[PDB]
Amino acid sequence: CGVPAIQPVL
Amino acid sequence: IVNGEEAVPGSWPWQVSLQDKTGFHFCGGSLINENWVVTAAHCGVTTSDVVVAGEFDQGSSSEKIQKLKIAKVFKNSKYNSLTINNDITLLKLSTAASFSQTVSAVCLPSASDDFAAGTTCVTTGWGLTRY
Amino acid sequence: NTPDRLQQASLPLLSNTNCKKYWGTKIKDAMICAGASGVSSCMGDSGGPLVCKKNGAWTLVGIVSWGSSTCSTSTPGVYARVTALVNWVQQTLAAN
Repeated sequence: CGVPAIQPVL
Repeated sequence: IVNGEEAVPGSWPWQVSLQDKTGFHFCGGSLINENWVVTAAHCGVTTSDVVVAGEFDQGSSSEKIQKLKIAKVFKNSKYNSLTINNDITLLKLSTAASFSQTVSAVCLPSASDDFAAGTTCVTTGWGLTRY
Repeated sequence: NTPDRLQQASLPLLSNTNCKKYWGTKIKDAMICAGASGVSSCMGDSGGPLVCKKNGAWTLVGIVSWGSSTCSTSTPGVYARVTALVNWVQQTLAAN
């Protein structure tokens, strides 16, 4: 869990 | 979200959209596994509502989204609608979501998990961008 | 006033003590506040997440619950404190 395949950009 | 910014499509794979029968988005949700969604008790979700996963742009018709039926609604018995305390509802899905690059689960903390004041976190959704 | 595309926003967690300056007695043990930083959750955001990165993974710390009737970016948003409810979530998943 909690590890996106597409990385969020903040 | 007021003053937010548009996210990278599919970068918040657990974020779901609660929509009524008419296609109206009314609340957000988060996948915790393939068969369960956590949301707010006050959203007043029924079994006639739909869970929508893998969505980015609610305007587009070319995205490969998953429209998931709701099997059961589990409102926390501790939920006090008067005080809005313990505002949590579990949604058990009729068909399991299919995990992909754009649909996956968020992690749950332990009861002893500590999140200190001042910690920068992130919130997401399709709520009003302006009141 | 509703976005077609998914929005995001970075925000800081507050202490229940400090959030009581804004909401007073409305803040209970099972609540956690965040924001009051120039951003705000708003109508339609409810049920969604408040995640904090830890040991490399995104963790559900809160659930968009309630806040300012005008989505004022200078007043803290209230979220369901997941740590206080995780045991019930676990009892429910186990049993069903």
